[PDB]
Amino acid sequence: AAAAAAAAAAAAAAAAAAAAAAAA
Amino acid sequence: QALKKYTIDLTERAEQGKLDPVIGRDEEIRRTIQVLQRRTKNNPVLIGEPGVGKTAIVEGLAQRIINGEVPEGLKGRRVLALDMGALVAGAKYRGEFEERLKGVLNDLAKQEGNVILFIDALHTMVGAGMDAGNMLKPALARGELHCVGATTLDEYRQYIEKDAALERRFQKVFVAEPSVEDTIAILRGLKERYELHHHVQITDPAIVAAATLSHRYIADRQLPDKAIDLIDEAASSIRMQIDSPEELDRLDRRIIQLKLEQQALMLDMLNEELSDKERQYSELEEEWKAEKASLSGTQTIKAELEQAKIAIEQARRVGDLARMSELQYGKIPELEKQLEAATQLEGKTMRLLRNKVTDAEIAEVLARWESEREKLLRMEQELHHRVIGQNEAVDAVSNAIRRSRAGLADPNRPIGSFLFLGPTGVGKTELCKALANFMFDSDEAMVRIDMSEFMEKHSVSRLVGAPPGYVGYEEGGYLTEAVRRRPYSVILLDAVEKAHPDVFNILLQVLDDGRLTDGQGRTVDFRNTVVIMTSNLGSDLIQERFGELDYAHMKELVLGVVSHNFRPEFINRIDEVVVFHPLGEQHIASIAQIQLKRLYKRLEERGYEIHISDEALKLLSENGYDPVYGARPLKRAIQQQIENPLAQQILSGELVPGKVIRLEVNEDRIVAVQH
Amino acid sequence: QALKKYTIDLTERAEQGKLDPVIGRDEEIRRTIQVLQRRTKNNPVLIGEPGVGKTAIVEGLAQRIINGEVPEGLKGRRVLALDMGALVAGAKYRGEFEERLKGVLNDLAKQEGNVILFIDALHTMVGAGKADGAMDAGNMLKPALARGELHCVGATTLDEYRQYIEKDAALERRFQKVFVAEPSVEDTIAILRGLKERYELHHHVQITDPAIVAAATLSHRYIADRQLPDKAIDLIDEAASSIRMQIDSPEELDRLDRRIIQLKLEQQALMLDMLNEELSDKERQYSELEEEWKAEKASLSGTQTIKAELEQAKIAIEQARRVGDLARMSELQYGKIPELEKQLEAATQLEGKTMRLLRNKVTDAEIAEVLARWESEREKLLRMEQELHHRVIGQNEAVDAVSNAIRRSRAGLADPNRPIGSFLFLGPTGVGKTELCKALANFMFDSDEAMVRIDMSEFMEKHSVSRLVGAPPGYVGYEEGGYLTEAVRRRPYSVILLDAVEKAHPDVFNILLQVLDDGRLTDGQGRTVDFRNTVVIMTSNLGSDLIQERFGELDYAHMKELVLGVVSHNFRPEFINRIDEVVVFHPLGEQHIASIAQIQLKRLYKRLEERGYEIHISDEALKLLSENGYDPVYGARPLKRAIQQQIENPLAQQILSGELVPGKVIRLEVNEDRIVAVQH
Amino acid sequence: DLAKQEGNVILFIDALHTMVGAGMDAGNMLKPALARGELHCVGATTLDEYRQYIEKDAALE
Ligand SMILES: Nc1ncnc2c1ncn2[C@@H]1O[C@H](COP(=O)(O)OP(=O)(O)OP(O)(O)=S)[C@@H](O)[C@H]1O
Ligand SMILES: Nc1ncnc2c1ncn2[C@@H]1O[C@H](COP(=O)(O)OP(=O)(O)OP(O)(O)=S)[C@@H](O)[C@H]1O
Ligand SMILES: Nc1ncnc2c1ncn2[C@@H]1O[C@H](COP(=O)(O)OP(=O)(O)O)[C@@H](O)[C@H]1O
Repeated sequence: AAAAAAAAAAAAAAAAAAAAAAAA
Repeated sequence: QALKKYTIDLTERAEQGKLDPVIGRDEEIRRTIQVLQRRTKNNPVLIGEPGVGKTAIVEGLAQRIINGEVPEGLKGRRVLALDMGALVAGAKYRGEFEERLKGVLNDLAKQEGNVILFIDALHTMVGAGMDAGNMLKPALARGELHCVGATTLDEYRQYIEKDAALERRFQKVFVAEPSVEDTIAILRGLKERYELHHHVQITDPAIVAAATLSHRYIADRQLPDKAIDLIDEAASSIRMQIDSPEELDRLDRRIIQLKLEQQALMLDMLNEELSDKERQYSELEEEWKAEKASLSGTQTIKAELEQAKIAIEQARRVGDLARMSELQYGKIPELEKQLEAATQLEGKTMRLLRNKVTDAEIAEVLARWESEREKLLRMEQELHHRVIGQNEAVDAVSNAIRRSRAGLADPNRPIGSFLFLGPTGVGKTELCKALANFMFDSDEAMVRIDMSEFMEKHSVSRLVGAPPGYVGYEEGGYLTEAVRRRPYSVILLDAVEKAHPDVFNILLQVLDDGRLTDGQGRTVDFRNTVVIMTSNLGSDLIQERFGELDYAHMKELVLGVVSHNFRPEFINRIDEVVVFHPLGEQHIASIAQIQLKRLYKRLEERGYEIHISDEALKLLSENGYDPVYGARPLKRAIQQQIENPLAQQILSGELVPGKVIRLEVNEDRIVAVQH
Repeated sequence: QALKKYTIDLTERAEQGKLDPVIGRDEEIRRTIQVLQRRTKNNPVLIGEPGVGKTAIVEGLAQRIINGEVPEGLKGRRVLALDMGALVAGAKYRGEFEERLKGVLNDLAKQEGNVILFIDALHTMVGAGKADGAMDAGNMLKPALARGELHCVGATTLDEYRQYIEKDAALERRFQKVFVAEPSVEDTIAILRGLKERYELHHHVQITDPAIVAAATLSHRYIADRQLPDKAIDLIDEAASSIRMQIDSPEELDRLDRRIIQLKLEQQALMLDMLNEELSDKERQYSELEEEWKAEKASLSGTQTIKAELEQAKIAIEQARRVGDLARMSELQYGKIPELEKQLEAATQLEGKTMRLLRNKVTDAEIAEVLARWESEREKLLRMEQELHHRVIGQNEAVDAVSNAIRRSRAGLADPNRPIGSFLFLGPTGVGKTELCKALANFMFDSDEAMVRIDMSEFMEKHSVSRLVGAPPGYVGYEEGGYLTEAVRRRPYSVILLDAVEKAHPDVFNILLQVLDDGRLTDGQGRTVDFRNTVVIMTSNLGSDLIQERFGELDYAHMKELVLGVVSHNFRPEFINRIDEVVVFHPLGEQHIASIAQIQLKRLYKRLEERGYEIHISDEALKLLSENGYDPVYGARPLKRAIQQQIENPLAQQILSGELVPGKVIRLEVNEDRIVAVQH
Repeated sequence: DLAKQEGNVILFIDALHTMVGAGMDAGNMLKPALARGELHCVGATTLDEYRQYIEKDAALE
């Protein structure tokens, strides 16, 4: 019999940006 | 053996003849061979939009290797292709993509400088999780790998200018778009393969017509691919129509129904009628079998023709002497001439039917998924199908359209450049709609711009396009999205006189260049569209002086008025300013009649049979009529004074669908009757 | 054989008739076969919606194969279906599920395009088959893409094809966008008519075809997610099981059984009686109804068995059409079909004599019961006119005018290309305008939040169309969508208010004139949304000075005409003439004030009932609230704050003082300028 | 044993995602009896798993 081996499980998250006008 | 797990021996496939005998492109193939025999940076990339057959370019390179047209570094190599999606998709954990990737490199070093690699979706390999480019960095750099790219120019400038090792561990080889004639020769090379597969023949004028219509009525797909799809789907449709039949189904249902009737009746007559219909069905069936046997013989002799061509290519590779002249001079002309005997024989015998796919089948496949010039010959009649009066403007516009599609003037100058005057409401916009309709597609498949509004500098910044880093940016000007999403439409300019005169400069750049640079750095062309400018400056000049005054001198008079108004540079670039006179009271009455026609159409959509007094029509035409505005007050006044009391009486539970409903007059109004 | 392990032969099931007869779609199947016998791009995939007989398209193609309704190249072929979890049944090791898979591939190599497999959800089979030290089906059958042993068919949705299929090159150039269209009402009805008898077999009932078409009607009107024939199938079959439950009822049996066991308890206790006789009567009644119930059950049992016999006769004569027996055709037809139909109808009229407690024909009323568990014009008209008077008080001229406008709207004999609502509502503020919009939502759109409140008071500025509608970005109201057009893209079934049209601009009237003519409206983003399922309402206050002034001793029609002339002074008359009707809201003088203050008093009474209090108001206090609460300029708003102050501050002042006892009639007597609560 | 019971026993297993996987394991083993009709079970879930683990596999629809 064998054992339930542990994993590594690479995960990821993201970013927004932001653009900004000028008035004139 | 990940090569067995992930790669495709294309040399095996073309060695077994599985692949396209790809035609042309020899300069680019040669530059790829130049790149593939360097010492370092031994990797070409292929830059072109997908569907131009960069895959097929590598395929034809592999076929040349099968031929052995290569210099002395490539004789004996094995070209193998690979995806990145086959590697990314198995990434549960850390380090599972990359075991596959390194085992790939172990097989690559294991074959010891003998394998040429192909990888498409290079911009995919940028992002997988560092992830992918850095493990391939040494073998891309140290000559121990011969990667071949395939991607698009946008993805090149988006992805591949980021990692410098991703830049210079590849090399650009530009991939161009194939021409019209080269597509024709390509399909000529591809004709026999298709005719072998779909068991039928192909009209070659229908091939060049398919090329013409593929450029004409398709925007997205391009060559070779779109004509491939057209000819394949049309050949499949014809093969289905041959491999059925309909009259046999009608006769079979007829004979089994009369068989059940005669079985029920057991006066007769039905044994005789059944025997006649069975004889006719047997005749149609035997004709069907004779046609299928004829096409079977034609396809077998066509496949033997292709096998003779493959055999004479094998003789060109191996070098048998009498086999070359024997196979050529015997087998090619006699099999082609009895294939043409089968062609004229099946032109005789296919009745119920054809096998040679015509361009009407191409029209089916195309419009599902040809009287243009001759309709343009009757284009004035088309415009007066819907709009009454203003004959001269219709004539001049048709002159411009004939000059356009005949192509005499400067093609870098736009199609329609027309300033319009006079009082509105008579159907100027209706002329615009029907003009875009019977000219190209539709009434309101156009662009309308309210140039009454725009009077200042910021107004110009609106309709032109805001400069970057400012307010109105990321979806261009008012104009620019409107044309860039509409490659074939009509631009409308209402109240040109209200604008500040600087927008006329933008109009002049339109009329000269046709490409117009916005604030978003991209030029949106106008050369395949029509600009219509409209105004109302000499409205009363025409209203006071239309009576027995001509077209030309009154045009010149109001043209002088415009010269008092507008720029001499601007009126220089005008093709023609038409008059747009007020027509008459009876013609505007007739336009009201056509509004009654579409009204009665909508009543029939509800399902009512409603008629009218013609005196009631005269009272209608005298309700909202004004010379100052046109028929639009007449339109809305008639619409209100009909839709309110009539639907009032309908919701009063008076009108029944299917009665004589005569719109009789009141003393000043209109009542409906029920008879 | 590995083909015998975990593959689902559709041709075998259709040869056994196990698949259901699929009706129609012949253009789709024809164009599918067009895609089938191609040289390149040889694997079709049904792009559609979840639930639309896409599986049934494949199985109907297999039925055309068994019928021989196919071209000769498809003759002799094999339509199979491969299950995933069947292959993942007994295999988790290092290369055993994958060994089974590759053996299936070797059997595909054994047949060489003879078997034409089907596996739907290609994107699922590509981007979800995760395995540890082992592969998927996607990258193991991606060789079979470029090996020609795979003429397989797919099925997906419009979005996931684009996610996980269009991005790959090989998974592009082996595959064809075989779009499948949304079917009609009547074709769905025809499929229902074809498959009605199968359900009548399974569920022991009968089905009304008017109920079929009305079920299709209310399903297409009301049911959102479910599709065709999915919602029709589910309504029919769920109603069938409902009537089956009604078969396995009754209820007066339970009435009499509880009665007899109760009187049995009583008589067993009393061991005067009379209850022996009462028990004997009720037991005889119960036994009679019980035997009647069993007789009806036997009647339906024989009826359903002979119905199933009729369908088995149809199956047998179709087998005779496939095989070709001579006397069997005419024998089965002319004997078995008319006699079983006429004695099935004899049993049907026998039931319709004896169906006292039971039914078997699923009516449209049963479908309405299912749907309520899940007509229009005149009822909507009358109840609309009724519901006008409830929330909004008074304004009976406006009641009748908007009633006329809704009537001419839902008639649809006006311009249908105009939007539903085009309204200018003139009058002062306070006056139920927002309440009228919400009541219009409350009955036309049957809810509260079917509205989008936007005033045009904020849109005197030049950038009205940008923030309102959608623009070239750099703004805020772009990733939000916008103010108006993209909220209609959120809410296509709504009511639009436009307050303060006197605060306008040239890019207000023009956008509104495109609304008035079109309904579809050009945003910045380039995606017009129609407004012809929605109501557009404007309000102003321009001639409302005259409305506040001279509503007394003046009429409604001439006042409306004069204030329409005033709007023609303010606006361009070409703008204001595409509106359906411009109406006038009068100042709400006395009884409207008394009613709405009474509404707020009653909800106050309600919340203090939740506290536990019982309060009565004096009408003199109501008079002082009418004086203190209404102003000629604003109306309900000083009434709200006057109620607030002059009621709730002494009220809660004394309740928190512990002065008032729960359970007393708390009369709101008057002070000199205030209201006193007393305890009596 | 559930096959032996032959419609007599009616199953009810809520939190149906656990039947989708229970540590190959359970979804790939039961999903035959699901997609064969021998199972006569009853599900019960939160709306979250109905969006996530149910509508995604349209093979269970
Ligand atoms: N020189 C050529 N001779 C014949 N056909 C060609 C030639 N170049 C391209 N084509 C056709 O172009 C078609 C496009 O197919 P693909 O090779 O998939 O397209 P592509 O140009 O490789 O871009 P993608 O990314 O693969 S869609 C092929 O099927 C070829 O038949
Ligand atoms: N005839 C009426 N029937 C019922 N409540 C009324 C009537 N006239 C005014 N009201 C109330 O007066 C109060 C004032 O609040 P609002 O509804 O915001 O003002 P008004 O109805 O909306 O007019 P506007 O458009 O807001 S200026 C609300 O409680 C209204 O219900
Ligand atoms: N015209 C029709 N003929 C036969 N079956 C139909 C028809 N319309 C709908 N169906 C049924 O609808 C069900 C759903 O099929 P489908 O739309 O392929 O599922 P999904 O959308 O989940 O892929 C099928 O089982 C099929 O029996």
